[PDB]
Amino acid sequence: RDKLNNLVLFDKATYDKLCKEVPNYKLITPAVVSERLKIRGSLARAALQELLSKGLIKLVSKHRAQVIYTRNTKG
Amino acid sequence: RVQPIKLARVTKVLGRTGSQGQCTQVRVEFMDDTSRSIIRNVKGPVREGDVLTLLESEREARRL
Amino acid sequence: AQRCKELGITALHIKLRATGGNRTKTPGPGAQSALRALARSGMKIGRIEDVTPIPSDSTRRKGGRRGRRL
Amino acid sequence: TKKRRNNGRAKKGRGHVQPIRCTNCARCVPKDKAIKKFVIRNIVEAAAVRDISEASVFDAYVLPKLYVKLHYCVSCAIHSKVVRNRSREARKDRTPPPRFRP
Amino acid sequence: DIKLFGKWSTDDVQINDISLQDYIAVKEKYAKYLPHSAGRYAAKRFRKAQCPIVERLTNSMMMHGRNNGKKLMTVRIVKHAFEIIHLLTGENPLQVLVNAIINSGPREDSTRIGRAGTVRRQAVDVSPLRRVNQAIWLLCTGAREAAFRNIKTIAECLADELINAAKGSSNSYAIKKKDELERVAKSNR
RNA sequence: UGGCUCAGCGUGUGCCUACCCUACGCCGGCAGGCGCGGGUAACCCGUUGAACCCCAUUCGUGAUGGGGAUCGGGGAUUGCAAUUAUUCCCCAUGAACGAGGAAUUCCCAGUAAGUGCGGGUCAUAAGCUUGCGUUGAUUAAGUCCCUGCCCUUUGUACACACCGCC
Ligand SMILES: [Mg+2]
Ligand SMILES: [Mg+2]
Ligand SMILES: [Mg+2]
Ligand SMILES: [Zn+2]
Repeated sequence: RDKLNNLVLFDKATYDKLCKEVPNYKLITPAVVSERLKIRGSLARAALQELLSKGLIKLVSKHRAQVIYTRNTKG
Repeated sequence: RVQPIKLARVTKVLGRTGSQGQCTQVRVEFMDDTSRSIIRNVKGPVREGDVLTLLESEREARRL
Repeated sequence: AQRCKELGITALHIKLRATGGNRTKTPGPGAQSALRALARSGMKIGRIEDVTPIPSDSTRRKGGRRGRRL
Repeated sequence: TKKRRNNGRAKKGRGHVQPIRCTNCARCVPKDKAIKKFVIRNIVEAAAVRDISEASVFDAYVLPKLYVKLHYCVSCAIHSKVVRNRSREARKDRTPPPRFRP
Repeated sequence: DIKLFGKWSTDDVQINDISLQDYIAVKEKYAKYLPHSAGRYAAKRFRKAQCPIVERLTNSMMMHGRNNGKKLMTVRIVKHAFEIIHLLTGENPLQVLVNAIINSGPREDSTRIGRAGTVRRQAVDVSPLRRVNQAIWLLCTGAREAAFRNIKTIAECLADELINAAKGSSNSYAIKKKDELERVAKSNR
């Protein structure tokens, strides 16, 4: 607990983790992915809307402060 | 061995206590046994008829 | 109440006693609570008697003739 | 100034009254000067009667009382508020305060 | 039926204890479209009961100076958070709120003026009305403190505070201080 | 950063006394400048297009795009005079400061607080004060515990009155 030194740009070891396990749990937001994958958070907002364009993640709120996404429905 | 948490219903308000008004003292009847009734000092706003939790049966009873 | 129940006792004859002698004859606040809890814990109460030492005339009371100044 | 014609004590035809001890602070006070209480209190609380009556083996069990005779110096009597300083006119009467029975 | 925030019908939620049934305002009489009303709730004693509890949380969520009048921001954070807890639990957000409120309000405390051992002297059980008021304040402070210097926003931090309070895992600041108050009261019996 | 979108007090050309409030057009990036005007005022400024807030962008838990202290250079306005920088603008530096000990202030409903706008001061001007408006709560409907106040009783060796006397 001194400094986050988060990931401004992706690498292969984390990009695949984004592609396989991020769109699997109920609540995905740029804050949650930033703290979980230790990415910056600006990269989190960009990558989340990239997965929005790919269509595997559904958006609900779309606010300037609190933009909220979710996994696809299963079943 | 251990007395469980219960509830009691306020019947009448007796008056403030604690020499600050931080506590009010009211009489509570027992919902489990209506004949059983004690007097308890409580904090926060209390009016007539409300039911509140009581973690222990008998602690204190004094007349002001 | 627990020890008496596990030893086979169901009723009690309470014998109150204050400090006695030339000292205080009023039992403290623990008299009411202990007596009340014995009956409420599921035990019977019979005869209650006082064994507080009440002298005819005792010795000199500790404190001095000017009392305990406070 | 002679405050009380009674001189604060009941000694009228005597010359000396044997002392007692204050039940609170253990101060030697003359017997006729110390304020005397005689309290006939219930041996149980005013709210513990109902609980004992359930556990009493005798259905018609009379409730024993407590007989305590208290003696107080005027220091302990005033400190415990059992007596109070009264006005010049109100000092003279000797009637006990009302019992507030009803 | 009233569709608070446009959804989350209030007819399925219920209070699992009668001591707080008559002081929480999730009922149909106090079922409101939006948690925003200037109904003069401080005019008289015993009038904050009929004030809707969703509005009560909105009132208590603005503090610490920078946020003392802004209610549009507070309502939008509550709107985000209730949708978030719905997405994370799958039940009514109001049922999460009632579970959190009951499980956060400390049932005992201590307060005296004389000599005190550790904090206070004599143990006194609290009122149901003080139970709710302390519950909402403890939840708001828990969300604010967790969100003060981290990347998680107010809506998310308020969400996990009420979610951990609804279950009970000694991670909610509201239930953490609740247990501390109960233990202190037990010692000061 | 861009867009959206709502106030109310009140002032405005002067005896001496010189010093008004400003719509619009054009020039400049800005502070500013030049000409047409209006208003001695519910007539004009002015539907006072205020701020906050709201809606989108970027930032992403680091003394960072927080903060703007200190300091260099340059340009205007007011005044006769701007250095010890009057005020304002632009480009430069980016200091402490991560919620602050003992203590202590104020406060009960359109209240605190956030937030701007008029007046007074003024040739130049507000971090001051006096009023106005927007958003708007938590707790409390009690007590004499602390700090005090009133009435009665009481004691006093006090009367410059307990910060007394001795
Ligand atoms: Mg004394
Ligand atoms: Mg005298
Ligand atoms: Mg003699
Ligand atoms: Zn004595």
